[PDB]
Amino acid sequence: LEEHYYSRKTCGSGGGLSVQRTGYPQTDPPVFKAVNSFERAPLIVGDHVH
RNA sequence: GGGGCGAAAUGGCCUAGACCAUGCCCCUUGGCAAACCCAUUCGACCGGGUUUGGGUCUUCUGACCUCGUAGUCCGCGCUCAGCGGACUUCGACCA
Repeated sequence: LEEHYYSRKTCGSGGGLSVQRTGYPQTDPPVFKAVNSFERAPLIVGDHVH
């Protein structure tokens, strides 16, 4: 989205000011590809000293 | 100098008792372990002096290496290092 004021002026008669606000949806490349993973082994043995 | 004692050795007093005389108990603190210096056979030779000695970051409070001292639950499992590991405390040149 991007707004803009197409502010035009008339010929040699009057002299008024018009804002004329308008927007336009603007494209863009995709967002990052966040990655957060983790792999490990299961579980082995209960002994502690070894 | 500083204290202690009437015990403990005896003598006065000496049912008992508490004090006395000589009379006997301690302090004159102590130790650092390293590195370097002189004159010369122009080092061998004993003796002396200087820099360090738990240690840094803000050695201010307070923490970061290390340990020492204790009390408490503790694991009978979860974590890549692994592990046996947790929390709270006081001290840290040496007798």
